[PDB]
Amino acid sequence: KDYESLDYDRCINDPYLEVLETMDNKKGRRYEAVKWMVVFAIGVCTGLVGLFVDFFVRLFTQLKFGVVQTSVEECSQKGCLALSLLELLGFNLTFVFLASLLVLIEPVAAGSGIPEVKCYLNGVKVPGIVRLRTLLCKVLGVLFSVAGGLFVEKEGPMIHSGSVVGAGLPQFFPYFRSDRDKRDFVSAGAAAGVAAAFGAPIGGTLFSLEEGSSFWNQGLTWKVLFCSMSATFTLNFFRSGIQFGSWGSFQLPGLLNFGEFKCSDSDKKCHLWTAMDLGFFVVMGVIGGLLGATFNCLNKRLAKYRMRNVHPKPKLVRVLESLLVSLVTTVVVFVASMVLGECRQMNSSIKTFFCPNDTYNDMATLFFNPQESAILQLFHQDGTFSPVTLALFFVLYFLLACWTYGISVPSGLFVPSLLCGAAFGRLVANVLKSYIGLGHIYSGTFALIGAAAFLGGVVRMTISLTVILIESTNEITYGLPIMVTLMVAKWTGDFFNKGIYDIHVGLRGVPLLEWETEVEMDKLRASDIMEPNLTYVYPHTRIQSLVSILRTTVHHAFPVVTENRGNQLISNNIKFKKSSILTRAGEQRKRSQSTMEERFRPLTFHGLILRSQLVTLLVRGVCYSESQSSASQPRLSYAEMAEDYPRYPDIHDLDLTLLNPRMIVDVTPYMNPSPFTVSPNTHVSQVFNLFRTMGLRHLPVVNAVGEIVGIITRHNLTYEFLQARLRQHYQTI
Amino acid sequence: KDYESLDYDRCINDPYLEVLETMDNKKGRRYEAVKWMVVFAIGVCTGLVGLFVDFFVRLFTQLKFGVVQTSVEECSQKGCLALSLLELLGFNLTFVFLASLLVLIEPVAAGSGIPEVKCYLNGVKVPGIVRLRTLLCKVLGVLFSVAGGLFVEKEGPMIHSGSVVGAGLPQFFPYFRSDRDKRDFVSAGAAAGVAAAFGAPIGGTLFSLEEGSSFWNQGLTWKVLFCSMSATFTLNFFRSGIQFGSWGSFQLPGLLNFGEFKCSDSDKKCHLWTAMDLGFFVVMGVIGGLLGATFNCLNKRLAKYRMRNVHPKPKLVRVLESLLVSLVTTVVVFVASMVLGECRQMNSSIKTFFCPNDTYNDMATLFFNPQESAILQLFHQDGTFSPVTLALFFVLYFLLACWTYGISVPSGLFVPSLLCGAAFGRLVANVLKSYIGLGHIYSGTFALIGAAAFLGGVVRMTISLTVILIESTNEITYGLPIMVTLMVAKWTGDFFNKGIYDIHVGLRGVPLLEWETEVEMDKLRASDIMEPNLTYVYPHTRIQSLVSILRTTVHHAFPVVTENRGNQLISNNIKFKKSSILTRAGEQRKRSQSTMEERFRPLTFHGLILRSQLVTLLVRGVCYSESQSSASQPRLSYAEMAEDYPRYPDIHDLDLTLLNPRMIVDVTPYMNPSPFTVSPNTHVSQVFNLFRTMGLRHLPVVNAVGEIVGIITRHNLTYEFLQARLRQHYQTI
Ligand SMILES: Nc1ncnc2c1ncn2[C@@H]1O[C@H](COP(=O)(O)OP(=O)(O)OP(=O)(O)O)[C@@H](O)[C@H]1O
Ligand SMILES: Nc1ncnc2c1ncn2[C@@H]1O[C@H](COP(=O)(O)OP(=O)(O)OP(=O)(O)O)[C@@H](O)[C@H]1O
Ligand SMILES: [Cl-]
Ligand SMILES: [Cl-]
Ligand SMILES: [Cl-]
Ligand SMILES: [Cl-]
Ligand SMILES: [Mg+2]
Ligand SMILES: [Mg+2]
Repeated sequence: KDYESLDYDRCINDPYLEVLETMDNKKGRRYEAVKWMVVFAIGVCTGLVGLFVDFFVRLFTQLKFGVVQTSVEECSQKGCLALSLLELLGFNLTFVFLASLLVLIEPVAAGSGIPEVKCYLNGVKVPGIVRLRTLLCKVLGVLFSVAGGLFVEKEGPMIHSGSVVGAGLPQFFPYFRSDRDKRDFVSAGAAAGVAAAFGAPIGGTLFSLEEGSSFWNQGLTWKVLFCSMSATFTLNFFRSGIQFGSWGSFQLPGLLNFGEFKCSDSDKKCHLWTAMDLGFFVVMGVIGGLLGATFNCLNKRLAKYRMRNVHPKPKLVRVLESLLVSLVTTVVVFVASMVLGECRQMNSSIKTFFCPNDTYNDMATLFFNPQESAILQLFHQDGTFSPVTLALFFVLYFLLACWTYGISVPSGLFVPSLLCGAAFGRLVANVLKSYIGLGHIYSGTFALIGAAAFLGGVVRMTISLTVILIESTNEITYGLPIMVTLMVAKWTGDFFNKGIYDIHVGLRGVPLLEWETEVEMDKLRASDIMEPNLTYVYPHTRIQSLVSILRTTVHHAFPVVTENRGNQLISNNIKFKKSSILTRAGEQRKRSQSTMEERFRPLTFHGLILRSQLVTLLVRGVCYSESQSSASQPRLSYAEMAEDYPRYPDIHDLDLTLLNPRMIVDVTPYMNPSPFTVSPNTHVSQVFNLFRTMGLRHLPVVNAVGEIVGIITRHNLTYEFLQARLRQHYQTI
Repeated sequence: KDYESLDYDRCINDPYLEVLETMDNKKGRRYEAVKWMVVFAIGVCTGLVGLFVDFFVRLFTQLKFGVVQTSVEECSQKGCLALSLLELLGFNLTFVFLASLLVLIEPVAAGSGIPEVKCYLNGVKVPGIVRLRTLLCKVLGVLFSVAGGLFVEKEGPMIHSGSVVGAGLPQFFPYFRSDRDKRDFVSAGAAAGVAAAFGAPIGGTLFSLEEGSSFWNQGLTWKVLFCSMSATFTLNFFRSGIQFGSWGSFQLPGLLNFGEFKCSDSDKKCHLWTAMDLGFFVVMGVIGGLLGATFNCLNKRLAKYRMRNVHPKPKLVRVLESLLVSLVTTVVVFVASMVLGECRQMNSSIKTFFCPNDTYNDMATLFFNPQESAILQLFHQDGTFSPVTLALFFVLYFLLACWTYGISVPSGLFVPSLLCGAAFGRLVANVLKSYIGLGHIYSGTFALIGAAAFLGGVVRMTISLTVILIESTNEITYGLPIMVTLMVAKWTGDFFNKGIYDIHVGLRGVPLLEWETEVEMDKLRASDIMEPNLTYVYPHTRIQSLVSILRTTVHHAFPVVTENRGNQLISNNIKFKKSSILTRAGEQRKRSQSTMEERFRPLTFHGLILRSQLVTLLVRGVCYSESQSSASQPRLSYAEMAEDYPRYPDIHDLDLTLLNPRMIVDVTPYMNPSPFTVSPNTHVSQVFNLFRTMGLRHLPVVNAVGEIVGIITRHNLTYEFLQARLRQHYQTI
């Protein structure tokens, strides 16, 4: 596949300089105030999207579980026990069918949105991730998927749903059109989505700080923190005013909350955790890492099977697959609820199914409750679940969650991984207490650590995940046990495979820049990875050359260079080359006054010109005849160049009949005169640091005599390319 | 004053390349494991330093208040009430005298350490901030200053005390000698100090992320977070095992904890805060900003008075000043305790002085308790303090804290600013309740917001302060009220002046690089700020030229250049210039094979050589005679060059008699061949961004023909220089 990076790096040219001269400090303050308003609006809209999802998910789940429960009672008294299953199947197969049609409409909405937000914040531009139809096909697709009982989550796709809003809202005010601002706003939207999904605004801010790992922008972080705070306190304001009666109160954080981690007042010896518990937490982490590695291995194999045996099929398939998994999931839940469910002697939350009077089914209250409610029941209830029920539930949920992720419907992954771990932690707590007396500590701490050591095993996130979990638990004393079970569960799994998001990004072939380069690649140099063969643009070039290079080549940036070694064209190029060069003595006096040889030729580097800018110049009548001076020019302003920003014209789309060939066009005023440059002797570590942190695109390599010697893009710094070049370097020596 | 920046930027030269070739992946993993161990040790040692301070501060305070309290009782029954004052004066004047002698020993330990940590993390190297004697003169100076009742704090100097440990411990293992690692370790130590002082490891991590605003280091942040977690959970483990009996439990976080913010179970209408409270919080923020601005104005005037009327005096003064302020702040406390104190009918915390039976003195229990205890009493305890007592206490504490900061003793500023705000918040809560009924909300929320809106007024920190306060309160629902009163209390104060740390850094004249440049300076270019006159080093230069440039000039880096336009020296320079250049066709074929004018001259840029490297080469016999080939050379290895890292020899210290002049020395193998470079057309925004984030030093400016036209350092990007050059630019046009 072919992917195109973002134009994050600022291009300062003559129209931008005119706008700069016009602007003053008061206009800057007004623009910054408008930016604050837009950030607040993005946060509020993400909170509202989360509210819309949450309200209707439960409005449908309650209806579906209130139509079957009476059917369960009557068909159980009659002994038929078949009408309820049929009604549940009808509900699930209708909801999943509606959720899969909405993904046939927009295929990018499939799965968790996080793999497509790790890429946009990296600057890769997955072709359809920030348009409104994707938001409609994901928000409406989730509430028909999780309401159909597919063992999926809602807080996963919330990051993508917030990212879409952050991309859309700032665009209406031409000052917000550039990608330099769009990437900042999508980072703010992702932070807001994380905050609204987990109730951890600091966690969302740190999630946005990496995955977009650029220079520390103090002021952008202070805005993406306010966006997350506004997102998590707008969802809270409405969700604590609809469920309860009090409106002004803020009684419950975002969609996934853990609860209150306090021990009973009766036991003074009881503590949340003690120094002895840390040894148990280290083993829980290394077991969770192995379980997450098994999960990732199985899901990677399943995805490899699907990408070759299901995707290359008519659109009728990828709907039958989702219906099949929904039918299997419903039948397994219902059968494991009537049978293998332990009726225990005894609330609105608790569910009584297939059990006698004054008795409840632990498996039924596990499965028929919403996943967020089941997490609370596994955190803060003791003695409700027997160890056999917990083991069977863990096995079934683990297998079905592994088999479900990858199908067309907009699935999530945080909750189904945060809920198997809760079962594992509760099970190990139950077996520990019976085996040897450990009643001096809270029992829900083991469930929390089991959930954390499974998230760390599956998604393998750090910093962001640690802060998200700590802020979700609302207990700072869990700072150390969580972190030391997130850095072990990762270190255990890294031996086997990468995180699931990395797995599902690598299957598509998306070119990503890793967190940092290795030392062996630091042994490599910039000359080895660069591209010597160049497609260049002369200043004062002709229209024929421009259309030829635009049609022939797919590159999006061309260096503007002059030969180091038509008559009007040559004269203008020589004049520009002479005028541009600024000698040291000239600067001091200004201050005081106050074949293959032909193909590869010495070319003095002058700037970079984008394909978009060249096409914009071609569409307009920006050209001067050789007879007249180069001073004559339509001289497009900055607004005129930015009018057509979101979608630029394709060169094949232009008629090209009106354009007179052999007419000179001046690209000097519109090029980027001084982009970042690296010497051929710079090592790959410095090049990678510049490319990643500056967010730049098309880094040129220029030698010590000012001659451009190569070009470098994202495809040159990708991991497999560096591995191949390092292997070739070892082979040469 | 003259300050020298850090050598943060990596220098990759031939000895480094040899070490790189020797090293493999297993050695890299072992080195990373050792780095993890060193980070853990830094965290543990910072926690132990905090424990040492905390234990002895209370051990001295309890003795000092147990010697007077009895004496107060008997001298009050007799009516003398004079012996207790003499005992208190003796204790205070002895402790302050001992605290001021330890600062006469090490003058840098004076005041809060934060202004000296904002500079080192900026890369300015205040001359004595990371040596062991400073740690001894600050840790031991604090426990004799706060124990003497000077209205100072302990949590301020803890950041500097952790920074010193982080600077000292990694140096014993030559791999940790470079400043590239020292700055990382001092950032980790500062994060650990913040965590141990406030119990907010995430707050310390974010405090270290800025003030060192560089490229996003994923892996370094994950280490400075673990360092802070280890620091705050080692202090906790000992402080909850010494005060209590249980050792394994973690019952109390670092030195300054707020408590538990829960409302009484009796009132259901009661909440921590509600939506209508936000209007009151906004006004509390704008009042706290004005109070902080008044504090800053008064303290700046006092400091400007002291720096010209007290500092240029014999060392006998600056001790009499501290004794005078201690004598005043003892008499004021004692008099405001017997008089102006309301004896109210009624615990170990509560303090009774100058009151009849079954009564307590509210002012006396405010003053005679430790500041951390007074904060708790002002937060979670209602009805104890009358509004008159609170107003008088706020006025007295505000004035004496403003007058105390700046004297020689190691004062702090967080607690004395976090404690006036608590009094203001409690006062406004008491006034509001009597004025109109607002019993539907918690009363300690107003105290918390008043403290936050005074910290925001005084120190004017963001992001870091917000997270520190949120994690200290142990309540995530306080995220929004706190943030919206830190962004207002700052926005109100910015109209008047800057924070205490900015003021007290600017008074010394330390060159700092701001968070970002303004748009008006973005109008400016790199040619305007650069330095055209250059002191350069030829490759294969003679000893005489090197000693001349080293003695004549104070610059610490010299460009290695060759003239663009002895016979052996000229021949070697020409050969090097010819061999170094790599043309584009050469790269392709290698892949396929597999007066004023004399002073300012065209010079092709080849690299940068540090003064330290030149002095190291001069000290050894690194030189070859013109008769013999340049290939002959002692060829110092990496370890030999790094043997003398912390303190480099001064050129005047060398005898220079042994060194034979007119012997050629080749500096090519040891220079930095490919540093970061900027074109003269680059604007000041990009130049500042590169300089600040890459942490680099001596950025060279090279034109389009490879000729170096200028040099840029920290002094060129400082705010005053940019303002002057922008004013000149406006004058020219
Ligand atoms: N103007 C250019 N002239 C020659 N080679 C180029 C040019 N631009 C990029 N390359 C090289 O071509 C290869 C990939 O080119 P590609 O068509 O993917 O670039 P692009 O579409 O402009 O970039 P991106 O995918 O990052 O948006 C890389 O090796 C890159 O260094
Ligand atoms: N090698 C050099 N040749 C000429 N000018 C220089 C050189 N190095 C620095 N300068 C300029 O001299 C001025 C200040 O020089 P200074 O003596 O403070 O530098 P330094 O001590 O090497 O740097 P630093 O203070 O950042 O450690 C600045 O304008 C800077 O651009
Ligand atoms: Cl989720
Ligand atoms: Cl997910
Ligand atoms: Cl402090
Ligand atoms: Cl301080
Ligand atoms: Mg492309
Ligand atoms: Mg200097």
